[PDB]
Amino acid sequence: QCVNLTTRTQLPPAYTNSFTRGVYYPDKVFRSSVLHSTQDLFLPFFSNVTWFHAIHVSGTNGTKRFDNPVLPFNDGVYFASTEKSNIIRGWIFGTTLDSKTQSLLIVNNATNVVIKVCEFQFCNDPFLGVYYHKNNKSWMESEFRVYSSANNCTFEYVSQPFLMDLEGKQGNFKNLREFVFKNIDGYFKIYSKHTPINLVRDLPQGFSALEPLVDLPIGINITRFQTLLALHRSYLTPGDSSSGWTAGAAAYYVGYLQPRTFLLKYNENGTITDAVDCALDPLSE
Amino acid sequence: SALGKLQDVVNQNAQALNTLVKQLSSNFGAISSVLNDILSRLDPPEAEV
Amino acid sequence: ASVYAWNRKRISNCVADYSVLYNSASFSTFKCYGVSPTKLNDLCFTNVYA
Amino acid sequence: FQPTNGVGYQPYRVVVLSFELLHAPATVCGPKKSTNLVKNKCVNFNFNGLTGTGVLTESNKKFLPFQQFGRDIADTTDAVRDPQTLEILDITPCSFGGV
Ligand SMILES: *[C@@H]1O[C@H](CO)[C@@H](O)[C@H](O)[C@H]1NC(C)=O
Ligand SMILES: *[C@@H]1O[C@H](CO)[C@@H](O)[C@H](O)[C@H]1NC(C)=O
Ligand SMILES: *[C@@H]1O[C@H](CO)[C@@H](O)[C@H](O)[C@H]1NC(C)=O
Ligand SMILES: *[C@@H]1O[C@H](CO)[C@@H](O)[C@H](O)[C@H]1NC(C)=O
Ligand SMILES: *[C@@H]1O[C@H](CO)[C@@H](O)[C@H](O)[C@H]1NC(C)=O
Ligand SMILES: *[C@@H]1O[C@H](CO)[C@@H](O)[C@H](O)[C@H]1NC(C)=O
Ligand SMILES: *[C@@H]1O[C@H](CO)[C@@H](O)[C@H](O)[C@H]1NC(C)=O
Repeated sequence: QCVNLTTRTQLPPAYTNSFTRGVYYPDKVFRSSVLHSTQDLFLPFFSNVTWFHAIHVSGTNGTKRFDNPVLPFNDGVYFASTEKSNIIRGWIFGTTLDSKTQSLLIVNNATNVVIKVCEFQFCNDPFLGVYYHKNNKSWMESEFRVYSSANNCTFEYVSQPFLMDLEGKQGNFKNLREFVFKNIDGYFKIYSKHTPINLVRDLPQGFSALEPLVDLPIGINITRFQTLLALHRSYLTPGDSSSGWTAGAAAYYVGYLQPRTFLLKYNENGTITDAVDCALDPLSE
Repeated sequence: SALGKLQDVVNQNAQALNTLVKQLSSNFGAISSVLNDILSRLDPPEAEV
Repeated sequence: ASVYAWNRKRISNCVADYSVLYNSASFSTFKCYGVSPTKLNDLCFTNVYA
Repeated sequence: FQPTNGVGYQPYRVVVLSFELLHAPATVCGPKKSTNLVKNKCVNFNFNGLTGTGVLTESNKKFLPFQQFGRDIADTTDAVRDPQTLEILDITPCSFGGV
C-alpha cells in the first residue's frame, strides 16, 4: 500500500541545544557513593541537535510539516520526542531498505509491540493511519502501510496486547521519552526513560539516567534509519490517499553520540544523580 | 583547615594503598590480567610466560 | 507433511532439553552423525532446523 | 498405506533435525545445573561467569532492579545477587594472617 504523499513544502530545520542530557548506565555494576570515571559513547554537553517539526495549524498556509527523513546512523541516536497524542509510534532501523538485506522493525501498533527482524520492501514514506469518526467518536488504527512484502525472517518478538489513549488532546506537551540506540558486537542494546513535562518548546533542562531496556541479539549492520510517525485523517480534510491528511502536533529530537570521557557520581542507593564532562571547559577538565 | 599535615599524611597513605590495589588490573604486556583465565585458555608455555 | 513438501520448523530462543529424545522408548532410529547425543547438553547453537 | 502390507511398506515419520552455527550470538542451548546455597563458609562460587573465594553472608545492600553485580571504591567484587532467588549476598574473604 505504498503511496507518495504530496502537499508538503520545504523549510530549513531548526537546531535546539541539549542542556546536559544523554547520560545512561554504562554497565550492570553497583556502586554506592563512588565517583567512578568511565569512558564510553555519550552525547557531548551543550551540543545542539536537529529539531524536526511536525505540526499542522491554520496559520500554516498549506505547509503540512510532516518530517521523516532517512537519517544516518553513525554510532548512536539520542532519540527524544515530546508527544501529547502518541504520534511517534516506532522506528524502521535498517541497512539498505530495498528488500535485499534485513532491517530491524520496532513498531508499537494499536495492540502491542512487534520487534520483527525480516527482509522488507519499504516504501518512500512509511507511516501509520488513524481514522476519526463522527458517529461513535473513536480513533481507530486502520492503515499499516509501512512495508509492502515479507521474506524469510529471523528471531522476532511480540508482547501482550494493550490499548493506548489515541486521542488528540489540546494544550502543551505532557510526556517526554528518551532513547539511546547502540549497536556493538551484534547487540542492539536500547535504553529508555520516561519523565513528565509541562513545556511547549525546545527540550527542557535537567538530568536523567537512562536504564537498560532490551538487548536483542539480532546481529545486523544498521547504518541508516528512519522514523515512523502517524497522520490524523479525519472528516475535516477531504481528498484521496495522496492529499487530505492531518499531522497533529509533535516533535522529536535526533542526536549523535561521540566517544568522550565522563565522570559519573553514584548516590547512596545506586542511581546516578549528577555527572560531569571531561572535555568541555577548563573547569570541567 | 588547621590540622593540614595530619590529614595529608592519611591522604598520601590512602592514595598509595589505592594505587597498590589498582596495579593488579594491569596487563603488563601480557594477554590479560586474570591468572586463571590465562592458565586455562592458553598452552602451558605461553601461560607460564 | 509430504515427501516433496517437507515443511521446516526453524526454532530459536529457547532451552533445548535433549534428555527427552534418547530417554524414550517410542522411536526406531537414533543414528546421530557426529554430535555426541550424550554431550548435547553442553553445546550451544544458533538455529535448530527440523 | 494399506494396513495389510509387510513391515517394509508402512509409514515411517522421519525427523531430520540438524544443527548449524551462524555468526550471530547463540540463543538456544542446553540446560544448566545448580547446587545448594551453602553460606557462612569459605567456598568457591560461580554464579554467572565470575569466580572467587570467600564466605557468602546475607547483607542489606539494596541493588537496582536491573543491576546484578556489586563493587566498591577499590573496584573489586563485593556483593553478587543470587540468580534463583532475588537475595543480595555479600562476599568477604575468610580468615588470613600471620602466626
Ligand atoms: C514514489 O516515488 C518514487 C520515486 O519517484 C517511486 O520510485 C515510487 O514508485 C513512488 N511510489 C509509488 C507508490 O508509485
Ligand atoms: C547547530 O548545529 C549545527 C550542526 O550542523 C551548526 O549549525 C552549529 O553547530 C549549531 N548552530 C547553532 C546556531 O547552534
Ligand atoms: C497490531 O499488530 C499485531 C501483530 O502483528 C496484529 O496482530 C494486530 O492485528 C495489529 N493491530 C492493528 C490494529 O493493526
Ligand atoms: C464506528 O463507526 C464507524 C463508521 O461507521 C464504523 O466503521 C465502526 O465499525 C464503528 N465502531 C464501533 C465500535 O461501533
Ligand atoms: C534468506 O534468503 C536469502 C535469499 O534466498 C538468503 O541469502 C539468506 O541466507 C536467507 N536467510 C536469512 C536471511 O536468514
Ligand atoms: C535511598 O533509599 C532509601 C531507602 O528507601 C531512602 O530512604 C532514601 O530516600 C533514598 N535516597 C534518595 C532517594 O536519594
Ligand atoms: C526458581 O524455582 C524456585 C523453586 O524451584 C523458586 O523458589 C524461585 O523463585 C524460582 N526463581 C525464579 C526467578 O522464578
